[PDB]
Amino acid sequence: EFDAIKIALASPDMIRSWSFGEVKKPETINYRTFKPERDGLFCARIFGPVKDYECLCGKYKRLKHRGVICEKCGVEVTQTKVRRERMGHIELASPTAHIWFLKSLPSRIGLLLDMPLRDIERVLYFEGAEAIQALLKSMDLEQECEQLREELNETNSETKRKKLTKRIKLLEAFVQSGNKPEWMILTVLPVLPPDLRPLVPLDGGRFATSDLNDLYRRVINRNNRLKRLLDLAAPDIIVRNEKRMLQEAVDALLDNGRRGRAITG
Amino acid sequence: MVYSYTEKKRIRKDFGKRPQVLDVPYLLSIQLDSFQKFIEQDPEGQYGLEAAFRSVFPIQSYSGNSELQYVSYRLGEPVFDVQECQIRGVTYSAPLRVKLRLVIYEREAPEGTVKDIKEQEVYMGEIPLMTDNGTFVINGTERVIVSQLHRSPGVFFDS
Amino acid sequence: AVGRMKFNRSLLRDDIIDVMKKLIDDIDHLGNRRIRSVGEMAENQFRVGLVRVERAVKERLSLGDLDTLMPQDMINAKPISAAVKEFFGSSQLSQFMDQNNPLSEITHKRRISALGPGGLTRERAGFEVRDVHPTHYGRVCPIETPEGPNIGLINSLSVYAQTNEYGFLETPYRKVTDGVVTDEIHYLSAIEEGNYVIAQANSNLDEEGHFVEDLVTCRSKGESSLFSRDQVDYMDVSTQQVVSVGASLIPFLEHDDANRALMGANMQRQAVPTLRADKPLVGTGMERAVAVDSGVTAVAKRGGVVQYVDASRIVIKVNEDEMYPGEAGIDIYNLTKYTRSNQNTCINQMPCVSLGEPVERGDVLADGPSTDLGELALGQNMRVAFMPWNGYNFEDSILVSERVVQEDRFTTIHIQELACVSRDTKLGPEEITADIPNVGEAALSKLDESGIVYIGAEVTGGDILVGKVTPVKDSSLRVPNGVSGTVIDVQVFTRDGVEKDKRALEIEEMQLKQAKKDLSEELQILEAGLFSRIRAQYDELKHEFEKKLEAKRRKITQGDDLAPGVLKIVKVYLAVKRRIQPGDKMAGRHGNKGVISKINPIEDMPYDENGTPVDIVLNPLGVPSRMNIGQILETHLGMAAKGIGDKINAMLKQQQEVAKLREFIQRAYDLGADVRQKVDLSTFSDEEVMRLAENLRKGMPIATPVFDGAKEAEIKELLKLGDLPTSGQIRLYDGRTGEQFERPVTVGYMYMLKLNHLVDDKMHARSTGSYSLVTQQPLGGKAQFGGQRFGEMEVWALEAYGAAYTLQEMLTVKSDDVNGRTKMYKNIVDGNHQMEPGMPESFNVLLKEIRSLGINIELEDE
Amino acid sequence: VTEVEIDGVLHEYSTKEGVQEDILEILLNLKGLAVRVQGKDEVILTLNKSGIGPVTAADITHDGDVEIVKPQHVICHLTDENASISMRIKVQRGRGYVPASTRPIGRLLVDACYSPVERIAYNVEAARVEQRTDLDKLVIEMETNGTIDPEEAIRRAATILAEQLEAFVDL
DNA sequence: TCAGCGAGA
RNA sequence: AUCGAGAGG
DNA sequence: TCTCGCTGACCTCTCGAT
Ligand SMILES: [N]C1=NC(=O)[N-]2=C([N]1)N([C]1O[C]([C]OP([O])(=O)OP([O])(=O)OP([O])([O])=O)[C]([O])[C]1[O])[C]=[C]2
Ligand SMILES: [Zn+2]
Repeated sequence: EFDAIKIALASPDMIRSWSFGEVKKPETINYRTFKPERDGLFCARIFGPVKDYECLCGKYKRLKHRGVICEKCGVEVTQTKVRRERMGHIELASPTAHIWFLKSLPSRIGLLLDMPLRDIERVLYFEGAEAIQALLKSMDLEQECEQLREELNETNSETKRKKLTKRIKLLEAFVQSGNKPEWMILTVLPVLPPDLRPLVPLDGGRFATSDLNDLYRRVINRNNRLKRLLDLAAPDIIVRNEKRMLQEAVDALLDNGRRGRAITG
Repeated sequence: MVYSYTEKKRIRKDFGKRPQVLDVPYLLSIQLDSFQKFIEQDPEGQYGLEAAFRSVFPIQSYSGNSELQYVSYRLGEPVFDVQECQIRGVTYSAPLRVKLRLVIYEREAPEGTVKDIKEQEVYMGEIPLMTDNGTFVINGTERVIVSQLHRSPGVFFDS
Repeated sequence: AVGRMKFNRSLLRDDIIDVMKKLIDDIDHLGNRRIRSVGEMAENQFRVGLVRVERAVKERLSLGDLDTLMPQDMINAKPISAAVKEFFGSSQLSQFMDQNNPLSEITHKRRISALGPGGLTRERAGFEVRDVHPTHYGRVCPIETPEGPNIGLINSLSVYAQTNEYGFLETPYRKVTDGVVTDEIHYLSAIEEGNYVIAQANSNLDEEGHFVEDLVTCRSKGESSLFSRDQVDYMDVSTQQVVSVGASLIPFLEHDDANRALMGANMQRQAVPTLRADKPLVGTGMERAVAVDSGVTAVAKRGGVVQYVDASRIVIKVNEDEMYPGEAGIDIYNLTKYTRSNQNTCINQMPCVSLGEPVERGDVLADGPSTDLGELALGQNMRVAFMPWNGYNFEDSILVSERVVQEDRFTTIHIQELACVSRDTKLGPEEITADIPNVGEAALSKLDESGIVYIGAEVTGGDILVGKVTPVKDSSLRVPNGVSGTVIDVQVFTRDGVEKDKRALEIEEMQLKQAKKDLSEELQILEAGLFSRIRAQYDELKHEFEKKLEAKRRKITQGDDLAPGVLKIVKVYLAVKRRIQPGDKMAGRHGNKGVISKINPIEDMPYDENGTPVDIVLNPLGVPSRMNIGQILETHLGMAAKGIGDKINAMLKQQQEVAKLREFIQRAYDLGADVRQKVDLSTFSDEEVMRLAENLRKGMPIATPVFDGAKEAEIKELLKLGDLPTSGQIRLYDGRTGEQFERPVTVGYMYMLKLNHLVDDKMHARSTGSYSLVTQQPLGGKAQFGGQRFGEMEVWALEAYGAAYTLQEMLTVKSDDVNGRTKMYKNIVDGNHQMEPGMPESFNVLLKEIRSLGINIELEDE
Repeated sequence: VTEVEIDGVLHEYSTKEGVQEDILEILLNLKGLAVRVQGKDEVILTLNKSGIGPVTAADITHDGDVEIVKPQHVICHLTDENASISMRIKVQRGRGYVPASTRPIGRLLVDACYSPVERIAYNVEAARVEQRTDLDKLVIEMETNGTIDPEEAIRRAATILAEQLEAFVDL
């Protein structure tokens, strides 16, 4: 049926569209219970029921009960094959920078601007990341593209002409592709469906823990700490250090080891 | 040319030409020597559990004048021998019995003598024992810990 | 301390300054690397546990207390126990032992690894570390290394190699003073031997010890050059000083290339012990040392006269000089009987002594696996004919006579352990009783009243060994599939506090009563001598005996430390015999290997003029393509040895006076250009000579030390003494036609080994089964019953063929198309097969993973 | 020998007290047993012995039909006087190698090497009949276990050959 | 490890 | 499932 | 023009510990 594979940047509205539930605050399914924790990384409300065509309360038990939500259960009747499909998101307290665009071989985060990789890294490391988002939003593609085109037309050197035409090509790509700038800064972070990260049971009580689950849990821990320190006024230094920790956490989640030491459990 | 009763039953015809001046040593002598150095009593703190104890035995508070010491250590008889350790699926280990000592000095009076000395014997974990064949029995499975070839400590100059 | 010594020696001796001064002004060399054994690593782990305990003690005692601080509450044994348990069981160097044969255990225990914690990495390592170094001579075997990524990094200790106090490998050398070799031995490390010039072992010497040649080949400073007698400082102690234990077992090693010697040394370790251990006709003389030092053979601790002999146990009456004053004078050697191995093989000890036979210290009393009268016996001597036979030994293949299968020369016992574990569950859904729901009457009767199968019963696939039902679906332990065998042993484990069912009590008490009877008999055997001596403190002896019996009973009845959550564990041991079939890997000691392709009838095999057929037919084209001439030389020498044995057997068949046998055996032992061995039969008694001739009737064993083996002339002389052609080739006749083969064919006895690569363990075939969760793909193992990976290169092959539909069905219909798989199975079963491929689930997984990265990827309809 | 039943033995992979040889070795030694039966194919032999000393093929109870050609070779050994051995041996008649794997508790199946012929060698030499020198003589050399008569072996082989050839003789 | 690669200085 | 240690091709 | 990160380097089986 499909004829092409279209790839583009995802808007925060696009990420919220994918997600079925806006909750990721807890960490693990349970310490001793097979039932998924409510609003956790694994949850029946968000990602779907572990049980196949069943309700725990049992008010409606029939084939017609499919698609009907029990008041006590509050969970869909669908299978786990949709639990592989359902997605969630984490509402970040503060915007954060995507590690791919900031730390690529060409820094397209720095390529739209004029600052080098070191300057952007220093700005986003102090935290910070909202400053880069504001700089990207304040930039105008049309006016900057016209100025760069004029400068390339009145060019005296080959290297300067190459840099100007690279910048103009990037601006034209942003204009034509339909992806706005400042989307390199992520404010809504989607979470993978639960079945794609096994957390496989063992014969004993202990389960082998997938690395993605641990990384997500640590990122959510940092996000909750930032939410608390924003709800209650805190000194600027502590909040900045905590925001740096959150940025490092999301960077290790998206691509571990790109900048600094990788997270070791 | 056969003196042992086992070899006298059937003597192998030897075509070797070079006289043998040094007999082949014990094939597992390395494991036996290593674990014997590790286990056996060392009068000096050079090798083994003795040298291990002289490292972090003096654990105490900072300038508290009350330090924790010991006099010696002893390894007990294993509860089970190798065969029934393999049968039961349990580690073949010997309990470690260590006699520790504690000294109490006068508060803010370093010149004064030690107030009291308290010595007592304490059980400290299970140390697995190696059989006569140079192997270990861990959780009912017979195991071998091989030697490691690592760079000698010191200074070297390489490009 | 070794580090401080090395730091002082390197700088010829503020410490940081001296390094910079010499820097302004080869790591693989042995002097730069030292050996760390199990003792030092265990000490380091103890140090880690002890510093953790010290930190805990400091934290606890920072509060401070007057008379309330004691050694007990400060320390805790949990961290030390955890650290030592992790080291013994989870460390990289703590490895599951290779228990295929005594040689495998010896090699594993003498193994040296450059990897491990605080060491190199196989992928990061380069060619410099993996290559042989002039310091490897005598310390590390250059021949025996793994063939995979671990080449050069995993190494085996040499025969004569030691370690000094500082941990550096050293080798023995014969001190040379004033041009004459002196028997005194000095162990030299690499840096120490580099200064000196060392003569070679292959240096002729006179009676007084002087070098025969005016100029003697030597080495110095890592290079070998000719030297005069005066400059020589040291000499090699033996010709086996360089090779390891495994490599020294190869006869005629100097006639093979190092590649095939490596292959033979490795393949000697996968050899599976057979029903009867058969000594190697051609050997080196290291078999006895390997067998004794492996520990698989019972060795008399004290010399005495054998008092009791049995399959299960041996009793030695210690001599008067060897008894302790308090010792009764009885040594009991219980023998291992049909126990499982790490590699699922069998461990068996069979007595090699008779009642009343005198025994001295160090004598072998029982023969372990792959051992024959104290000699390592990894395989069977086989009569080999090097000739093509209708392409059944076409490409390195092997053709085997049916007489080999009939005589069970290569039949092996393999023991499989199966465990049934009952776990604690609320409401009691799981059952362990004999009565199970929906169980056949025959299957129920197969198990005992306790729910466990009887010892000695024959079990085939799909038969329950232990009865269990859980909710209640039958959770009974059963053999998985295909595997068949007999129940040789059953073990039931219960905790001290775990509730014991009466039927389970019956089984466990039967086992405990058998163990207690064995222990009581063993104790009474030793107590009988003391009681008889008392007849010539009876109450005290009786009290001591009763106390020992009570202690043994308590130890037997002591509950096992079961893991939490499980009540009882029942272990069932199954033993089956594997007979050779087409598909089984066979190999020798010279790097040659092959797979049996056909079991040929006895009459069809080529036969000699006397009518004796050959057992093995090997392609001669595999000999000159490779560089393993040692196999041909061993074949000729084995033919000569079997000829000598045949002459001895012929003189035994018709009654011959002992004088003739003594004369012939003395002539056979005296043969050789110049041999150090001097076997004198005049010393032996008539019964000793008769026993020796009985042992030699199947072939006289031959010892050929590596780099010192038998010359070709000696092999020809041995062939002459046995009335055999000196060329080693005889006229063979085709079994199917009776027509003589147009050319002479070399025929002899080569020591063949059966490797742990049986075809039944490797044959696998899957139709459909379990699929993975993250990707709906078939599993990836034979144990998991998974399909075969269709890698990218195979997709390239199908693309090159242009097989679009085959590739499409393998990508979708055979995997990742759940609806496609479900419809395809029905289509195939119904007989009208049509597929509708869809989107693989792995592509959807990829899309979800990419979307979770913040990138929007979608499926554009048009 | 096809089946062996020992009173105190449950399976092959075990040992019996007072016997130096394992049960598997005893089964191999019983496989290496040569007997002749004239009455019927199936016959049961019982072996009983007590006290120290090797157990040979003479120790099987005497049967008129069954003739043990070699009563000298040992089956097992008894080490102490108190021990005793009691086994029932089953002997059948057949041809070729029939493995035990191919088609109760305590009976031990044994691989049957039925064929009594160990080695065959034949040589052709010149023979002088009348004044003709073109004729030759065939000298067949046999090695057996003693179970079969060489002349009877020749007669049986020739009869088998003729029975096979009669198919080619007919159309 | 050990290369090779372009892009900042 | 993952990791470590091996082994075969 | 030259450092300076970033990139790259077939299939199968067995074992145990998490
Ligand atoms: N990708 C890949 N990486 C590897 O490391 N190895 C592979 N394949 N093989 C495969 O196996 C054939 C040689 O094995 P071998 O033992 O039969 O050696 P050989 O010379 O051909 O014959 P022989 O052993 O008798 O001397 C070779 O082509 C290949 O397909 C072996 C190692
Ligand atoms: Zn309901």
